[PDB]
Amino acid sequence: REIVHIQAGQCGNQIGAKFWEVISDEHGIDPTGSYHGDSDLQLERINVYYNEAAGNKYVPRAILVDLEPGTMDSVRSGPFGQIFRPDNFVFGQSGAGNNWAKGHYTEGAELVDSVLDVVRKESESCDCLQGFQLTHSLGGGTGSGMGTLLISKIREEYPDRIMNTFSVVPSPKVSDTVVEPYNATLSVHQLVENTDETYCIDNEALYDICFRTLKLTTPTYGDLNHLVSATMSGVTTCLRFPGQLNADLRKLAVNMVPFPRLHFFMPGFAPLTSRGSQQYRALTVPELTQQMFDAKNMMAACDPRHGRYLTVAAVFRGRMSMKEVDEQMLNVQNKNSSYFVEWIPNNVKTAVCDIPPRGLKMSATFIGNSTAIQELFKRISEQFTAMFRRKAFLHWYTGEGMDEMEFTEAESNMNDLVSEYQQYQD
Amino acid sequence: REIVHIQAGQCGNQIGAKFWEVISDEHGIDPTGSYHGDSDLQLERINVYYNEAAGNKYVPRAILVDLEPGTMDSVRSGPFGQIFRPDNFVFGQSGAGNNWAKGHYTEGAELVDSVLDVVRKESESCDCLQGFQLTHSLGGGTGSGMGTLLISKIREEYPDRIMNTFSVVPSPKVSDTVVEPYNATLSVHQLVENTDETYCIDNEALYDICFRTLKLTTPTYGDLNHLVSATMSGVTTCLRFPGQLNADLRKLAVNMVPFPRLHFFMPGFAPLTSRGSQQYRALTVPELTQQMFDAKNMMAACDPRHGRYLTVAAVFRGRMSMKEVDEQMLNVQNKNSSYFVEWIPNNVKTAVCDIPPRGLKMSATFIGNSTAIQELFKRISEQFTAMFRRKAFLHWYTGEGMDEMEFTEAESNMNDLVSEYQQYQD
Amino acid sequence: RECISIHVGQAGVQIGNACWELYCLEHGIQPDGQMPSFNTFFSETGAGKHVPRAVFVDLEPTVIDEVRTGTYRQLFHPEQLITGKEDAANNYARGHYTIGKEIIDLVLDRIRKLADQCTGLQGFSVFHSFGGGTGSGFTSLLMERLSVDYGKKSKLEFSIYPAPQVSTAVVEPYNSILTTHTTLEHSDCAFMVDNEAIYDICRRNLDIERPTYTNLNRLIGQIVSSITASLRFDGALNVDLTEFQTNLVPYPRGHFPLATYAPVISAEKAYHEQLSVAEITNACFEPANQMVKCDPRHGKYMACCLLYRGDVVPKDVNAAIATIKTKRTIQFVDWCPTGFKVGINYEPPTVVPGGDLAKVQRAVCMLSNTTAIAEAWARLDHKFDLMYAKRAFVHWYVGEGMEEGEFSEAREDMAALEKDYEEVGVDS
Amino acid sequence: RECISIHVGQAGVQIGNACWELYCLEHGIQPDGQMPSFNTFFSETGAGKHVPRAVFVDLEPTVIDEVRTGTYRQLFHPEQLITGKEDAANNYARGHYTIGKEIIDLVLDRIRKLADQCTGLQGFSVFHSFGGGTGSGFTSLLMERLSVDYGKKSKLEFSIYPAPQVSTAVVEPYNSILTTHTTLEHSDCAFMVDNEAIYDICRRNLDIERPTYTNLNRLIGQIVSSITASLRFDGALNVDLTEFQTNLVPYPRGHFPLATYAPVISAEKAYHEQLSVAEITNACFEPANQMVKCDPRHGKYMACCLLYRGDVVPKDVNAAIATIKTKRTIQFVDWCPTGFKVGINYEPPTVVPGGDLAKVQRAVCMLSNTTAIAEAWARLDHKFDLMYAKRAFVHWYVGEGMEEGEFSEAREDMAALEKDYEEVGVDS
Ligand SMILES: Nc1nc2c(ncn2[C@@H]2O[C@H](COP(=O)(O)OP(=O)(O)OP(=O)(O)O)[C@@H](O)[C@H]2O)c(=O)[nH]1
Ligand SMILES: Nc1nc2c(ncn2[C@@H]2O[C@H](COP(=O)(O)OP(=O)(O)OP(=O)(O)O)[C@@H](O)[C@H]2O)c(=O)[nH]1
Ligand SMILES: Nc1nc2c(ncn2[C@@H]2O[C@H](COP(=O)(O)OP(=O)(O)O)[C@@H](O)[C@H]2O)c(=O)[nH]1
Ligand SMILES: Nc1nc2c(ncn2[C@@H]2O[C@H](COP(=O)(O)OP(=O)(O)O)[C@@H](O)[C@H]2O)c(=O)[nH]1
Ligand SMILES: [Mg+2]
Ligand SMILES: [Mg+2]
Repeated sequence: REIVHIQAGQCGNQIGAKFWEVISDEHGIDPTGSYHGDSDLQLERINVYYNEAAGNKYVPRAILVDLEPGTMDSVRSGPFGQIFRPDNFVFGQSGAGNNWAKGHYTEGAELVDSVLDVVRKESESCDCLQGFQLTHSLGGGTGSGMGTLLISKIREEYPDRIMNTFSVVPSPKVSDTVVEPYNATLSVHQLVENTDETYCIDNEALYDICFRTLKLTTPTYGDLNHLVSATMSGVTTCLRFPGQLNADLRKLAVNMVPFPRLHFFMPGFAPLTSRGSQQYRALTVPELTQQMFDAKNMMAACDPRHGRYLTVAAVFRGRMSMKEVDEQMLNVQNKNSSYFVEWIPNNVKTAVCDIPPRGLKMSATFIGNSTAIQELFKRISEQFTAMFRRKAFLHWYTGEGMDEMEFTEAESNMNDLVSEYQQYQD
Repeated sequence: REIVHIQAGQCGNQIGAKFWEVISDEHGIDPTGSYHGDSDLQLERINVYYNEAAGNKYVPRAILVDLEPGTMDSVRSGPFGQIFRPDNFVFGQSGAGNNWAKGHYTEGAELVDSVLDVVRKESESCDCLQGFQLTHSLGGGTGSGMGTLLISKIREEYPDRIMNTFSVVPSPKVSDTVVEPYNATLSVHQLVENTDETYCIDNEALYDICFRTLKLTTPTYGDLNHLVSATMSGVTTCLRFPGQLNADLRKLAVNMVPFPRLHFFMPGFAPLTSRGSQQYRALTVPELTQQMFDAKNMMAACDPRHGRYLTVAAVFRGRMSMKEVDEQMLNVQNKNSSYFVEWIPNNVKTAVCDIPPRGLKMSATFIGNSTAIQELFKRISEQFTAMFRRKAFLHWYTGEGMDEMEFTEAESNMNDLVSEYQQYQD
Repeated sequence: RECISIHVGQAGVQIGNACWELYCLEHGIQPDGQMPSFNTFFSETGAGKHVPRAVFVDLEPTVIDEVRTGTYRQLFHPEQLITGKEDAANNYARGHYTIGKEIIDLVLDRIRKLADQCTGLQGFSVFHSFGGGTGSGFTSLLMERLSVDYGKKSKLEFSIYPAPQVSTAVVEPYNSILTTHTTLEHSDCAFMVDNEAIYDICRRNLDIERPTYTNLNRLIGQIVSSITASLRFDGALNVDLTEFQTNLVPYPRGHFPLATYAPVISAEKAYHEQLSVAEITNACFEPANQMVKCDPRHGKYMACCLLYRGDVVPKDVNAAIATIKTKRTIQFVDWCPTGFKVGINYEPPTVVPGGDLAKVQRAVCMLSNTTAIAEAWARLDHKFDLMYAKRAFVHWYVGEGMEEGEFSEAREDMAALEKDYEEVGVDS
Repeated sequence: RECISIHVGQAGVQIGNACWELYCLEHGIQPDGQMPSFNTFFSETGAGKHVPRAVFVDLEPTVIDEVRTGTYRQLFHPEQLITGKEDAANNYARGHYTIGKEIIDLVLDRIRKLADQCTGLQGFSVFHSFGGGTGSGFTSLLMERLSVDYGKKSKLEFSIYPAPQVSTAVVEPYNSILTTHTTLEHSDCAFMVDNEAIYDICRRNLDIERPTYTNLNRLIGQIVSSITASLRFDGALNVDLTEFQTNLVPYPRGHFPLATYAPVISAEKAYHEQLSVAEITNACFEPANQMVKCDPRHGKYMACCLLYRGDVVPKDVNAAIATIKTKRTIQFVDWCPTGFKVGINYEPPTVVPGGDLAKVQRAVCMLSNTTAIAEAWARLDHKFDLMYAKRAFVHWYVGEGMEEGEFSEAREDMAALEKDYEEVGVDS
């Protein structure tokens, strides 16, 4: 029944800053820590993410990890940085510098032991864990590097808990680190087989949505990470709150994974349009389904109609008829039958929660597992190869002891995921 | 049951500005979008042209298309530009410049894909489309050029929906573009066989009516496009509202088209006279029929008594007896038997609606299909030939890749319509 | 002893509106169905509400919606009110085939439901128009099924006869020709009236120069009630609908008895004038009250049925008959002796409150089958021919799957029908 | 004369919520248990509170918590409300084995406690769904134990039939195939309904285009009450649950009678319309009121049971039966003569205040075993096959200890079942 969340890397720490904000919004918990809500449900299932400390203080069940105090400090300095206890800030001193080898292989490795100890302390604080969630970037040093290391140890300690992670996937246009594909390649090599599932977030796609449908001209990462948190929070609240359908994360995982190795997801979100049009929108189930199916409302820079859909999850929040939902999902399946895989009859699955997100009447979360995902892997693998041959920045990595044959195997493994998507693309 | 309307070109955009204004007048819909009427019927069949968005907002089911933001902006800036959603404004940047080749063949072609996507989104928003209507100029770049391209694709997607269009036909005296007959020729070549029907509006004739019977000395295009919208709105309201006769657009199309290729119409309108005489007018069915038959009340610069009448539709709005209507139409047929075609017994057909246009007790719309229409084609074809031989401005068109043999075929096709009118003129 | 009314198309439904209004007027039926008091047409609920056993079909929502928003919306059962979304477009090709054929199954199942509600289905009658898409298209489609399921029940049709001078439907000849082909062969009897002729009645006998369909259908309703309400009510000679068929249809082709109705008199015309049974029947043989523009003197009579309301004494009727048999110029076909059906109901004639017709104490309806009908077909023959020779409007049918041969064929069937009239005209 | 209801899974419990609400409505039971007035289902306390003899099982706290926080939280005994912490995840492998098998012992002991409270246990019935983890997984686990301890008691199951078009559970075929294997062999009779078919009922007979499960379960509750409340109440022909089994199960396989219910009528549809017993039963043989999307005309009937509420006179029933035997197109299997069980209760049909269905004075429930069910299995066969051929999602079961052979086996058992239907279809 409970979940532990660990954030890492500057990305992960800033995403989590919005995530937790939202969760407390959902439950009426003040930036200082106490509960000042107003709904029974708000406290009722609070356990999944909060420990109530003496005084009616709620402690977010999460660990903030970094290798630079300053980022942690900036998180702590805002509202909701006060709700986190000092003991959840685990950090070192001297960066990682966006270096996998430092993060995973060497220096960051050193910190992980202290992180894990706190993890253990929290695992004991829970009655019964459902699982763990981690937030991070695929091409980052602590985000992926150190984060991955941690994941391999947590999974080891808890094989029976859900291990998932959401991660920022290097967008085709904006890479920061020259070896960002290298770090990503290494994380695939480690993560894929050490996780139950991973979500693919593309900032470029997010920037398109924010202007494309939301028509906004000023977003920052906090605004885009709001959208990220909308999908993350969407998933777990249902599990928390009363609904109609089947509201268990593990069951979601079961329904979305047809094969042990292909567990990559494309998140999307509805409704998600500018205020101008809000006066011209109608709120129906087909309306949400139109926004959910549309590739432009995906947060991943993929194109599901290019690939084939293996699995689709449609999560609904708010009062909807069962009939309408059933029929519209069927219609989707029918009309987009050319994209769905024939091996899975009725490949579109649903989940229904009766609690709407604060401020909306209804909402829906799109989760997909298509073959289209392989295109991201292909882009990375290719870029990787070029760098691999030149050893760009690999003296930094090999200087910290990372061996090229390990990287070679990592490359293969990327290619293996692509070939397996092809194996089920048919 | 529903209709989608697409406006294009500066002409089409400004005509539509009046059209939609009127439709909202008909239903009591405020310039800001909400319904503030006062009749049951006003909301009852609103579906054909409006989507009710959340909040009792009505969204006109239409797409505004141009290649210059400024025209679109001017539309948006007035009342009823606020009722349109931003998503219905599809436009590019850099004109067309009244160039078919740019509009259709090259640049405007690029935009059409985004237009069509929105079209598709609306086709899904409808329960059941009756058809589509487009407003444009025959000699214009986006009006005809890009507009035509769009039509060919919409027809392709929906063979079973009504495809009609109203278009400004180059008046003998006022052409703006030197190659306006060229653009028109090309549009015939494309449109005639890619449409179910097209209406022929002549601004010159309109300017004569406004002074001839309406005795006005200040009209602008908004005043003349009011008259245009009177005929357009006249047609669809009946379909919308309760009447006596047979109030279906498709049925109108069926009754007015005797031959697959000859579907050109001459709109006219009654009552349509100055206020001075309004104190000396009587309102009877023969009164309306006198105004309807009279060629001077036609909006097309043709002369129906020069040609032969193939089909006539008389649409009536308001309470009239069936007897009177029947008898007067018969009388018309009788007295003007020399203009009607002998192959069609009782060539004058009627349609009756019991709802009068706001402010009038009664009104009638004249729709005709005569052979006289061919005279317009003849004028264009001739002018075309001269230009064709000289290639006036064809370097602009051939510079964008338009081939002269395509134009040659277009010329033939114009001549073919004339010969077919001759074939049924007898 | 039950029957079903079927209203197809606007014409069918709007006429039906008048018809059911009149039946309500006949018994004091409230809009909600409450009747304080004719179960041959109506089905009773435990609330004392009665449901008119009828089906309303329109492929365009609007007219049925008109019903649904009017007073009689409470009377009709929502399942009786059947609507599609799109029209036939004046066109058999869609009405009978492409469009109407999709919904007809529903329609039939509602009919069958009512047939199961009937305990002694005597039969039914269908109201429509010869020119329209659903009016004639869909209509014949229905007959195709009803004649199978209800083969032994009365199949009476009532249709508006296309006015020779005014018609709003350019392909009406084509529609009507196709219906001939398919209705002749399936239906038992089809009756028709001409709105143009009716206008002349309104202006000459009612003195009204402003008739609308809502006037025109009241007059039609009168005629219909004489044969529907009053034939179930008490009289001297209680004539049934099956009896009507058994007394009006002489051949297995169809036949097409035309309506004539006298009295049709304005209130002022009723003053200062005393009608007798005989005088009313004199009016019935006058061209002037002929409800179809076709000259009674042109053709020869084959059938004739006179149905009486109110103050009618058989004694007077007998005398009247004697004079119409011998005084008039009514030529009749050899085949027939003058066995004219006399229905005599004690049930008085009724008048619509706020209507045009005067309160009368007695009334006579006349049905007649005359050879002049072939001229009506001749009208259609040429109208069809003209269009068909040019092939005007042909693509509107061809695109729905119609065949040109079929159209020729249908014309030929009409020609055959005309020839059979020719045959009957030849006395023998 | 007692029985136990068992509610497993959300579907089981939420349906149960409607069911027990209806039983409260049947007797005026207050949320606190106070009843001022059916002890076959309820156990009485000295306060006059009655406890519904039922067990609620959910492995996720939430739904039971919904009960615990609602009005009926006072009605139910805290021990009846059993909850685990974690879910089955749509998965038999955890529902039947890994997870549910841990709590089941508790569950059974509460059942046994109630069995000891029963003095004359007639039997019990289990509410669940064919696709879910606890809905079908845990459910069969329970049957495995209950069939030992209560081998001679009624083992009736009610389950939601997986909609062919909409399903939220990607491995539902796999779940359902495994249940077939284990339920066929243990249970006595399993009934099922299709929410998609129900939606069609809601939109056509109730005229509702917005059904939620809370509507859908009211309708289910109606059907259930007819066979649970009214079979314990007085009638002409008082039919027991054991009698139901003894009159509905023809073979030792299972059988799967499907539900049909007529009247399902909106308030407005009830107006202007008079139903008789015969008319209601006519509706019962219409595909249109079939609660499972499976065509009654496709298969042949093997069993049929009609249960009557309110104003039903055997006299009328007899006539109705005569016509359904002879008028309809109902083909039936040789083996069977038409001995259709007629249960006739004087107990009137009841309606949920604020519900959609109209107050009716009489009502008929129909159970039927048709050969068309094999097509339902065919649907599952291919859905299973597709997944299984690719081995999609297989690791979610294998990791819990499931065997691939087992899955093949279960499919084969289904195939055998289909073959037995084939057999029955062959007349002999
Ligand atoms: N007497 C009478 N005739 C009518 C009435 N309404 C229409 N008609 C006539 O019936 C014909 C019109 O048929 P429409 O209304 O065009 O069509 P429809 O038969 O309802 O079916 P669609 O073509 O598919 O709309 C014309 O000949 C009219 O003169 C009416 O209320 N009374
Ligand atoms: N009629 C009806 N069907 C329902 C209801 N709730 C769920 N269902 C159906 O039953 C199936 C859902 O099962 P779930 O809710 O996913 O699962 P469960 O059987 O409760 O058990 P778990 O998988 O372990 O949560 C779907 O086919 C739903 O359409 C309900 O209240 N009424
Ligand atoms: N959405 C999102 N992406 C971020 C944020 N911060 C850094 N990123 C992305 O993360 C990548 C850089 O890795 P970084 O987080 O600096 O690595 P680390 O800090 O060394 O673990 C780039 O692709 C950025 O676009 C953020 O707050 N939101
Ligand atoms: N009635 C009418 N005609 C117009 C309007 N605007 C331009 N026109 C006519 O359209 C032709 C010019 O084409 P234009 O609309 O400028 O082409 P485009 O804008 O490049 O697509 C001329 O014959 C004008 O008389 C208008 O608002 N009303
Ligand atoms: Mg109509
Ligand atoms: Mg559950």
